[PDB]
Order: sequence, then structure tokens, then C-alpha cells
Amino acid sequence: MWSVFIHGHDGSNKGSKTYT
Amino acid sequence: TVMLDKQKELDSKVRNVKDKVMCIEHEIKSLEDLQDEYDFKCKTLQNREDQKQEQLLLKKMYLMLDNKRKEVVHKIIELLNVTELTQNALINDELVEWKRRQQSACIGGPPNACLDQLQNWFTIVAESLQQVRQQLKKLEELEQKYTYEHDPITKNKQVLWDRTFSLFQQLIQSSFVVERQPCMPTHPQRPLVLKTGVQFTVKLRLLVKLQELNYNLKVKVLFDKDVNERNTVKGFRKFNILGTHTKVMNMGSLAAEFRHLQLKEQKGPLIVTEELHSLSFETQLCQPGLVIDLETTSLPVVVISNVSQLPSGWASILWYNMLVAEPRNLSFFLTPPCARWAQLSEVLSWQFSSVTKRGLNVDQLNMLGEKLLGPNASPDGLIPWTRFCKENIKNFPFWLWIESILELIKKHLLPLWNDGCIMGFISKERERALLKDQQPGTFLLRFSESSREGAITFTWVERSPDFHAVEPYTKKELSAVTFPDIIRNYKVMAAENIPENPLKYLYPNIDKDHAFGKYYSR
Repeated sequence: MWSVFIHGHDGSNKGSKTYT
Repeated sequence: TVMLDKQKELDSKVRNVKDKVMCIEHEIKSLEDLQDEYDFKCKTLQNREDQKQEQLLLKKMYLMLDNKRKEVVHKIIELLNVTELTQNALINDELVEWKRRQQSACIGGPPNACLDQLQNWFTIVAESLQQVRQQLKKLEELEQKYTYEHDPITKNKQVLWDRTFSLFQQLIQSSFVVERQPCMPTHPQRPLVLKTGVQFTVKLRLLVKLQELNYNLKVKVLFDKDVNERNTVKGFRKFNILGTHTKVMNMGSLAAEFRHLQLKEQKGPLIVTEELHSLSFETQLCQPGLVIDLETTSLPVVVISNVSQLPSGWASILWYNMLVAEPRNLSFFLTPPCARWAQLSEVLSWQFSSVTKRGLNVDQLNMLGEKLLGPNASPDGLIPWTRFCKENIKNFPFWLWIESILELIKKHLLPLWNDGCIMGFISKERERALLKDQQPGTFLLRFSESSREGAITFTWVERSPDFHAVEPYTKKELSAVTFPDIIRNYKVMAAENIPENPLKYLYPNIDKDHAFGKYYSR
């Protein structure tokens, strides 16, 4: 399992998503 | 070379037909001459005084005439036998194959060959059959002047005449074709989908190009002629054609182009987008002693009342043309069949390669194949129509998602897609395997699977490796600022609390600026 950090258009961190 | 071989073989057969009818013409001329001399000698026998030899000659001449009559008749029979074989090849093989290539072309496949080769072939066999019919009437004249018991002309005249007409009728009937399928000129890459109240165009062509036919054949357009679904299918819609229903065929090619045609509705197992209609075309050749009815139909058409329904209607055209080689399976969507991945993949690639200058590669298609068939994806896997356009494979259907991507590429990302900058269709796992072990500012462009609208996003790797992605960019964002400018001016806060552009290298290893410098507005 790995995670990707999500950033908005502005660049601000919006969270993370997890994949398998 | 396979195509060349077939072509050269047909060319040879057509030449044989032409040569054979010319030989007969020469033979018939000689036969008339022999008969005239035979007539002379029979009327002048009394004058000769030298009488016995002349009587012997007269009998020999009869024999020569009989033998020549038999020879000419035999040659005509053989010619008709060759003609039938040749025409069957032109009609049941070549033209059938051209019509199949036209189906593919309508749906984004490779371009259609021009009809002139088949026109030449159809016209030579037609001219030859016209000459034969003249040759049979000349033979009948000779028979009327002189006939005997067991005359070959008398014995074969009825069949030879019937055969020749049947062959000519079949060839001219088969030569009546839809050269360009119905299409709205405002939507040229979207054929066979017609919108009510809008202008559309269809072109007809007669492959037998005979000069006598110029300006003489009047083609009439009919909508839904002999369509049993208007009775058998509940809710079946009815339309009328506005505009001129008639056009004369003119020459070069003998053709009839219908411009300014229009459909208007008349005052539910099949949805509007799955309902299939037909345009039929009719004309008649009328000459003294010669009548032939000529008819042909377009490929099935979907009629829509709103432009919003165009992507769905297109999906139905794609399905039919990909899976069916018939012009009139109007009940196709009552029980729609499934497609193999191999056929669908080609067609999907065609969609991209028609709209843009670039199609889809094996990697992009393998990704899509998994979306439709799953990890077990094979080229022989079957995709139901319901999985392609109706069901939500997520909260949305697959073809609508693909379409909205192609409209984003057309309106906002053409040069990037054409130049190879966008990976586009890559699985999350695949993105992880390519991105990991790469340089700290490596990024890739791809389309969102979670967005119905059609969006684009970039994913970059960073050393803790950490992976990062941006919220997707739809058309609205793209209209305000171009995507190369977005890539150029993107900023994330660094650990030092200073804005920085994480986008350094386009995968595999290309400087952001080298790859996207051309497209920057500033």
C-alpha cells in the first residue's frame, strides 16, 4: 500500500489518498 | 501485393470480356457477308451454264454458314459465362469490401479508396453487355432473312437474350451506391448522427458511367421505406424530409449530391440514441424496350433532437459499424451484442487519431482494457454495450468519460497530446512503478478517472520516495489559463516556507522548459 499527497491548484496540501 | 494481385486478375478478366465482344462483332460482320453472298449465289444459280460446280459450292456455303452460326453462338455463351464470373467478383467481392472500408472510414478508420477503379471495371462490362444485346438483335435479323431446321440462332435466341438482360440489370442495380454517407456538414467527423432542424448531405454514385445516362436519371430520397420497426417497435418515431427529395444524376463521375436535406418529427424499448433509421434512394432507367429499377440505402442513422445527445448517438454508430456489415439491421439495439477488446481498442484509438494527430499506444489501451475487462483483460475479452455506454463503471459510464477527455484535448491540449507530452492513461500502480526510482522533480501528465467532466492532472515524485498529485484541471480552469502556463507557474510551499515549483522533469527525463517552452503564452 502506498499514499499520494494531494495539493490544490494553489499548492496547499489537501490531504492524502491510499492505494493497494 | 495481395491487393495488387487481385486487381491485376480482375483487370485481366475485364479485358477478356472486352476483347471477346469485339471478336464477336468481327465474326458477326463476316457472317452477314457470307449470308449475303450465299443469297446472291442462290438467286443467280439459274444464270450459270458451270452449273454443277456452282450447285456444289452452294451446299458448301451452307455448311460454312451453319458452322459460323454455331461458332458465334458458342462465343456469346462463353462471353456471358465470363461476364458473370467477372461481375460477381466486382459485386460480391470488391464492392462489398469497399463498403466495409467505408464503414470503418466513417468511424475514424483508414481513408476510403476512390471509386474510379471500380467505375472503370463496371463501365467496361456494361458497355460490353450493351454491345451483346445489339449483337443478338443483329443475329435475329439474319435469322429472319434466312433460317433452317436446327438453326443455332433460333435455338439459343431466347436464353441468350434473357441472360444478357439479367446480367446487365444486376450490374447496374449493384452499381448504384451511397458514395458519401449522410452527414451534417457542421459535424463532419460525426457521420450517421443527424439532428432535427439541421442541414445534412448525402452523395450517390452510379458506377456504370454511361454517357447516355447523363442528366437522365432522377433519384428520389425516402425516409424509413419498408421499415417494419415502425410497426413492431413500440414508440418508434416517424420523420419527414424537408427540402428537395429529388436530384438528377450528372457527370468525372455520374453522381447525385443531396445538399440541404432536413429531418422533422411527425406530430419505448429503444431509446432515441439507440433507434436506427434508414435513407433509401430510388431511380429508374427507362429506354425503348428497357426498364430497370435502381435502389440503394444508407447505413443506419441515429436521429437526435439535441446536440447533447451526440456523444451517445455516436457510440451507437460505432457499435453497429464495428460489429455489423449489413446496411439494415435496424433492430440491432434490441439485443445488442458484445465486442471483443481487440476491435474496440482499434476503434478507440481511431477516435483519438481522427480528432487529433495522435492515436493511442499499447500502454494507454492496456490501461483502458483493465477499466473495462479487469486484471484478466485479454484481446478476446467481451465488452457488453451496457458496460461501454450505459452502466456506471464509479458514478459515470466509460464512453462518456472518454468523450469528455477528447473534447478537452481538442479544445485545450492539442499540441501537448500531439507532441507526446501526455501519458494520459496510466494506472495508479503503473504510475507508482514508473515514478519511483526517478529523479526528485519527475512528473507525468494524465487524465483523471474520478472526473466525469474531463480533467487533467500531474503527479510528481519527491524524496522523503514521496508521491504528490494536484487537484484536476477541467475546461473552466483551462480556459482562463493554459495548461503549459499552469505547469510553468505551479507553486507549492517548500520546507523553508518559500514558494517553489516541484515540476522539474517530464518523464522520462526532460526539462520542463524544454518540453513546454514552445507552448508558454509569455
